[PDB]
Amino acid sequence: AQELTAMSAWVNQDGSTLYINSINAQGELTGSYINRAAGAACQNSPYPVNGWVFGTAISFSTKWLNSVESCNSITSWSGFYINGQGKISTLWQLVVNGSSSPSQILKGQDVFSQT
Amino acid sequence: AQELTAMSAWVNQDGSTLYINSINAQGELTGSYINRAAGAACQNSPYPVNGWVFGTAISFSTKWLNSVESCNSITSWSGFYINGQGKISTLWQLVVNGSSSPSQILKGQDVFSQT
Ligand SMILES: O=C(O)CCCC[C@@H]1SC[C@@H]2NC(=O)N[C@@H]21
Ligand SMILES: O=C(O)CCCC[C@@H]1SC[C@@H]2NC(=O)N[C@@H]21
Repeated sequence: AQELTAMSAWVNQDGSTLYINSINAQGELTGSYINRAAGAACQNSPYPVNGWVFGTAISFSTKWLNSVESCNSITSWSGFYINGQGKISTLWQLVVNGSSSPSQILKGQDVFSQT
Repeated sequence: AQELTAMSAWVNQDGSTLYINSINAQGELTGSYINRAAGAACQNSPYPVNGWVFGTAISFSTKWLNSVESCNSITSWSGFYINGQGKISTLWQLVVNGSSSPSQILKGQDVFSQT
């Protein structure tokens, strides 16, 4: 099973990839995200990711701005690792610049499998 | 009104403080969090924070490990800035190491005011 390690790649049910680049001694995470969810904006280019790992708990977040496309928004995922196949089961929140109410924060669920 | 700037402090309804230390040119955030919610664990000591800012959108997350106390968990906040008083209205998710179901991810709402 792939575990939560530096240079690990994870794909969700919609085909999006999280790449974890580094996890430091304190568990701080860097990486990048490529969105491929059918019909979504900001697809097919890398967006920087930061976050934390604590054992099997993981959080990661991306700002949807790069040289290719801006979605004026930020997603945060909270989740946990489960295993002979590694997966990360998450809940996510997406907040958009210019929001007026927490009711406008989109929520969903993503399950990522090792690759 | 205090706005989303480096070296800004924000207090929620439960008395916890977010301190934003830096926001870089790309909007990546560093800071620290001190929890003071009545009855909570990991109170009264600083926990490192990372995250993103995009205009008025903000995400930030902390791993609850420091030299004083470990809570084996990570919180992520997603929210937005509103204003003559600055506030950040957020939804948060708390995930614990060793979780087996997304139903175990605690959710809540925090509203932070400038100080
Ligand atoms: O629409 C936006 O504001 C930017 C793209 C958001 C894509 C989201 S993030 C949560 C979910 N998981 C994915 O892999 N894609 C969508
Ligand atoms: O119990 C834990 O696992 C660690 C402390 C969690 C404190 C939470 S984070 C969400 C909410 N906002 C606060 O200021 N404190 C609680």
